[PDB]
Amino acid sequence: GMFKDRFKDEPVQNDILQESFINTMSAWVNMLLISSSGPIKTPVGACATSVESVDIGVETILSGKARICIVGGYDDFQEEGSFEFGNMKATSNTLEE
Amino acid sequence: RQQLQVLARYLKMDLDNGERKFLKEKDTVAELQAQLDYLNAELGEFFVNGVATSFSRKKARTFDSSWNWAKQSLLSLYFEIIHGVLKNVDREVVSEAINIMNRSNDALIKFMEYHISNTDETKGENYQLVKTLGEQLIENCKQVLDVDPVYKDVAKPTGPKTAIDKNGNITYSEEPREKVRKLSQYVQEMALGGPITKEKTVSSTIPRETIPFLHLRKKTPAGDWKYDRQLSSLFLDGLEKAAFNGVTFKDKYVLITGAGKGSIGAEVLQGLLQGGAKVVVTTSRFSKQVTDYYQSIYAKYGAKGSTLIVVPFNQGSKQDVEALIEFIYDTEKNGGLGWDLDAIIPFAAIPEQGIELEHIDSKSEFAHRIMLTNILRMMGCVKKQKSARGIETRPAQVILPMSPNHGTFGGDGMYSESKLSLETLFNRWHSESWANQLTVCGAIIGWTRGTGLMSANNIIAEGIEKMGVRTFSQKEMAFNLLGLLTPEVVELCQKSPVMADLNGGLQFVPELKEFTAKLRKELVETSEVRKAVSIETALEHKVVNGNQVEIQPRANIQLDFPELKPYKQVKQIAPAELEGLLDLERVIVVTGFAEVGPWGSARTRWEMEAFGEFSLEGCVEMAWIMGFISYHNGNLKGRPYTGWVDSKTKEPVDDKDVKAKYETSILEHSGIRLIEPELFNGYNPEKKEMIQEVIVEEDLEPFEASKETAEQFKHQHGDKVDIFEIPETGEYSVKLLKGATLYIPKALRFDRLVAGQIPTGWNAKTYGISDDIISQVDPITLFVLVSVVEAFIASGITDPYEMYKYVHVSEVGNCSGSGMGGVSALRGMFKDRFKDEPVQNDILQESFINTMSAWVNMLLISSSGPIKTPVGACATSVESVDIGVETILSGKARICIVGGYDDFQEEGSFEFGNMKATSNTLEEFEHGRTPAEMSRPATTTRNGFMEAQGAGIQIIMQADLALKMGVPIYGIV
Amino acid sequence: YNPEKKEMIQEVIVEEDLEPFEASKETAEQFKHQHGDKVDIFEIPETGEYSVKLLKGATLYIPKALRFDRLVAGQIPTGWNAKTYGISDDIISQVDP
Amino acid sequence: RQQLQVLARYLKMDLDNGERKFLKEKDTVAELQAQLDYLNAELGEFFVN
Amino acid sequence: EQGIELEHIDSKSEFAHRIMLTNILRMMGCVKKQKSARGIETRPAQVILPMSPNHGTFGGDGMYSESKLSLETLFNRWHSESWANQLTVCGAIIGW
Amino acid sequence: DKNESATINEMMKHLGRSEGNPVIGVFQKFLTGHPKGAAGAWMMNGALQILNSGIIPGNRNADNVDKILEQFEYVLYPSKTLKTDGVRAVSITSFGFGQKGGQAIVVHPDYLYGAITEDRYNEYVAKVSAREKSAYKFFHNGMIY
Ligand SMILES: NC(=O)C1=CN([C@@H]2O[C@H](COP(=O)(O)OP(=O)(O)OC[C@H]3O[C@@H](n4cnc5c(N)ncnc54)[C@H](OP(=O)(O)O)[C@@H]3O)[C@@H](O)[C@H]2O)C=CC1
Repeated sequence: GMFKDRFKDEPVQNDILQESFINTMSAWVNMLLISSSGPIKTPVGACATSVESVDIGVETILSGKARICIVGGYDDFQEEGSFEFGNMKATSNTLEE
Repeated sequence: RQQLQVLARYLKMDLDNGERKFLKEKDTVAELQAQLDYLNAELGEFFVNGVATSFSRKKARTFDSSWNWAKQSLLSLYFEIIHGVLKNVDREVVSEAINIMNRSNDALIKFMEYHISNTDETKGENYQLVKTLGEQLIENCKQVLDVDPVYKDVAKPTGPKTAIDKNGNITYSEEPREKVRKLSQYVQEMALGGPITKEKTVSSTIPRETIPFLHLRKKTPAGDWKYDRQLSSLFLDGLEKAAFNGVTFKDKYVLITGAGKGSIGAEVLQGLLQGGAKVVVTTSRFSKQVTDYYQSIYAKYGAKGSTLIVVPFNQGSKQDVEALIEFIYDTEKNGGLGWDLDAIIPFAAIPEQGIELEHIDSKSEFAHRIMLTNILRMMGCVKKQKSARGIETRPAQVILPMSPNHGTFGGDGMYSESKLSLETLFNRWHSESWANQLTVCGAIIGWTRGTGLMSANNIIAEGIEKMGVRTFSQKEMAFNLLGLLTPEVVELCQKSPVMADLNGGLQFVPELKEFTAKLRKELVETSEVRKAVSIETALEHKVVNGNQVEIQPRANIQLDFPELKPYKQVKQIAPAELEGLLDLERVIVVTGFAEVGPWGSARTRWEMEAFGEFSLEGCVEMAWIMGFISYHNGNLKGRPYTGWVDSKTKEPVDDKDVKAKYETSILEHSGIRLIEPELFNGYNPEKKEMIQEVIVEEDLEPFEASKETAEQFKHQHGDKVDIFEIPETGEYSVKLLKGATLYIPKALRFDRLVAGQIPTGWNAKTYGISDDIISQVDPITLFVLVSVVEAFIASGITDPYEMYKYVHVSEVGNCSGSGMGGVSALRGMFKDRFKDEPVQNDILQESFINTMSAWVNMLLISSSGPIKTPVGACATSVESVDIGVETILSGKARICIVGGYDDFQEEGSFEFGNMKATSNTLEEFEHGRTPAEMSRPATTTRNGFMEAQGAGIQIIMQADLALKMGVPIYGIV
Repeated sequence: YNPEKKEMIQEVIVEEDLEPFEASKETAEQFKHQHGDKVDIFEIPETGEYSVKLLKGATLYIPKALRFDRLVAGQIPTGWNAKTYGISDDIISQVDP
Repeated sequence: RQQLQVLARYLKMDLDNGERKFLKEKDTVAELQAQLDYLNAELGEFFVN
Repeated sequence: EQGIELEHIDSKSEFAHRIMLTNILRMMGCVKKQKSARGIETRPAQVILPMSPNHGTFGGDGMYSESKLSLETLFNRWHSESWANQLTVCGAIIGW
Repeated sequence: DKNESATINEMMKHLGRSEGNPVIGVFQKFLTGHPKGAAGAWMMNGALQILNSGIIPGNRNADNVDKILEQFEYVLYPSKTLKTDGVRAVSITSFGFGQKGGQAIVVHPDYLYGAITEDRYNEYVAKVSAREKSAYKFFHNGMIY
């Protein structure tokens, strides 16, 4: 939205920027379901994000800062990321397959 | 051409219409220019340019938070006394205590009582002294809780003093007066008068047949103003009371013009604010400097219930006068102040020097406008506002600045005409219909040393006084004038106009111009003679007898490790039971820190933050950071040189000269400032590029392209494009057809124009980062790499591998993070690639928030410890500290890199503006704010944050390991 | 998003004046600001709109399409919809997928 | 109209030159009129005349 | 200037002030410059100033009284400046 | 600014801070602006500098403190730098989009030394002094080259 749709003057919601943050997903989880005031530590670990998340949640509970934690990970698939992964030759070429 | 003409005639299109209209418009332009030229020839450039408006309501600045400044003042006094800066209760201390009493309330009493009861008098004599002085101050403040604040000047009166050295050097000083050391004694002196002014309360002492130096006059039946004993006794008794008990101006609304720094008006304004007045103060030079000056005045003198409103104003513009009075009287819902004035003090004036009768021209006419015509207009405007609201019982006292010398000195343009003309108001008050809305108080101001109108004459004030006459300091004259705002004189003015002679008997000196010229020539001659004789004697000595080394500072930048006390003192600070009670493996300490930001490093940023300006070491560091200077060691122009050279010209630069050479440019290109496109890939918020989709209405002209490109166009557009091979060359022609889609660039004006930017010239190469790295990584990564290296230097660790002599490679963590990561790489992927610009193939890796930490490990640290990268928007750094502490306390690491970083780029700025999180810069300009005042946390007018960029890093570790390693410990987390 | 036809933009310098096209006054001024003297904008007296005429040397962007060779992905099952789980459409229109 | 445009381009004659110059001149006229209006607001009609 | 009290002082009163005081000073100055450019030091021009005995006493006359009272500075400026050889001052306080 | 003042004020109220003893607010962003993630780190650096110097910088852009903040009696808003005889602890707070609230407390380093013996302290002091001299040598070499 921010980098392309706005550049072409498409209609983009005014608060689009907040919706891109890696920690906004957890913000919405708290704002719609949980309503806690506990620790909120959002890891970014590329493809090891979920394991990093478990490590942090365990450290948080063992440090006495929380007794329950939501851990895990998530990511989406979109055009630009696919192209860039193909440029790096990380993904399988489908024509070759 | 003939075929074109035939077609044009068929179509009925007049090809010459545009030229015809243009020639008519040019005639109109010439007419208007002739009119403007005539007005400029009649009025002159000075007048025409000088009547330009300055006033606008949005630029008004309000100061009313005296409830906070009082505690700030108390603390400043408390610590200055504890540090021995103030050893004695001198006049400045007494004045400060008076200003504190003027803002006293129950909360302030609790504040003072807490801080004094908790002062340990045993810690030396300064603490006992502060405790004793605080106890007295508290007792005084308790008395005045429900009492009105008072203006009460306690300064020691000063007299003029001119001295001529052996070599004929002329110096003027304001020495304290020997016999007058209080204002009460000053009032007694004024009441006594002198031999030259010769033809219970202080007024009892006025001798028979002598005129007081300050007195009031009464108009006789014949219409001449003569000295009146009873009225002068009233005035002098009021002054006596003011000097002893002080005087309150609570609930008085005042407009004052011409009260800039160094004027009598400035002293009058501070007196008014001390007494609790609500004051509107105008200025013809509205700037950050002037607004800061007034803010400091209010913070120092603004008593409880007092307000100061600072507005730009050109008294030379009648529209400004009308708009200012309208603003003062308009309701607040309507954007005005909702005030009704109790006093007008129109002291604005401009200097006229060397303008004799035949030189009277544009400037003198404009000065006459300011000092007389628009003063009458201001009175008229107030009269109309008061009458439109039926106000008949709340008159505004006008304090007219009158002069005792009309035409006596010459060379002052129309000054004397203006001053003498003001005197008509004494009679017009009685002959017209505005006496219920305005009263007239004429103040004949005497010789006042130090102003823009009299400064050039300080050197003869001593001889003038030798004649038995009194000259006045600006503080004394302001006290005299404030004497005219007491209730008794105010009632007197409501009875009939009052004329106050504040001239100190100067009118009794005959032939004043010649007398002062004689004094001046005496002094000038003595000075010149002595200088010439001394020069000649020195030269004779140097020919008859024939024929110190100074050291310049060199910058010595320090790392600033914490000072370590003797074990005895450090043992005194913490409880004796703490020894051996704590598990030092569980105590986290900060052993180093660093940052890359708009004010350079943490050293230069701290200098700017704490002291407001750069030391020599700070200036040299900023110059080196910005690339202004570079080090040289070798032959330079043949001769050997070791030191700093200018980076561009390569000329040698001494450390002492760095400030003069560079400081101004360093400050201009550091901190919050206008966005510089060269620092952001050409980004210019005034011309923001956009793309608009347009459907082609008619076929385009064919353009050439390679076969692959042409096929891509065909694939996109299908049948709305035609591509044909060119047999000769193998290229293709591309012809877009009707209905094909196109994108036309258009530009947008964005209203966020200012940001906190890393200093212009900052370059990672200066720190030693090779350009293969620089071309590989996103810029944010360079900020982080420099910050991590510097943080380790602050820890005393120059080689990070030294860490592995104490800990395993699995025990060094990096928990630092970012809100957004490599946003420039994101721009690459989402926009530059979309336009087929050259973008490096691995751009995607450079955008990850955790890639910065990956590069830190891959280039410097080489650990296999924990790597937990937080993302916490604007709380990222605090989250990072929390995680690093948890990691160390969990036993997974013994050392961690914590901190945060983010960059500034076009898209993020636009989106923050769309959310209205940041301050609108056009709106800030409308309020007169410069870039350096747009970030004002906790103030009344704050309206959005200022965006910045950079990185901050800290090294944390277990206290036990820090002790073992011998690294500096800056604090315990 | 179709990886077989991936949209791109190519900058082309106009070789000959374009045919005028209409636009609102604000849009026309934005075009003028961008292009300077390489565009002519003239108010239409009847309606108040403006005519926009790009001139020789003006910059334009022509869409072109690219074939990408990554055609397969692990996708959430077709028909998956947050409304099925009970999430209101104000949330759905607010947040990122 | 299209034939006229082709001829105009061949001859290198800018058919819109006059209108461009006129619009610039009209901007200049507005500027000068604003200055004169300001002087009339500061000084008043009686003085100026 | 009739019916112009303090609050009505506007364009007309400013123009009247120009005529009756400022441009009178300019006329004196112009004569002084012409006489001095020709080195005339012994042929002074007597200026007969029309002065008023009532300054502000009646009201409603705009800036008339300001102009009239301002002319009186010339009595002292004759002595304090350098134009006394080219101009002399004769103040006439004109009656009813 | 309102939210944060209210929060710090309630913290102090609940914990029985002495009346008449407000905490001195520091607002470093007046000078540097807001980085979106480095903010707390810049504050942490400022806090350590405050602790080791005893100097409390003033908000020079605090021209007029908002009247709504007068209700928070435990907070003081200075406009100019104060040289104290010692700051013993500093609070650092930050609030980020997405309900990211955080706080850190940094205590003066001299309180650590009360926990160790004299011999250990003296050996630490010697080691630190040597390390500091090496660091100066390295810093200036690296700067000029
Ligand atoms: N000095 C003396 O001893 C005597 C003074 N007086 C009179 O007392 C008054 C006081 O002035 P003084 O204290 O001498 O210092 P100044 O006469 O130097 O002060 C005049 C002030 O007016 C302000 N000003 C100038 N032009 C304009 C404008 N166009 N609009 C608004 N404000 C303007 C200036 O402040 P800024 O640039 O900050 O706005 C300036 O500081 C004067 O009117 C003077 O004639 C009379 C007799 C003796």
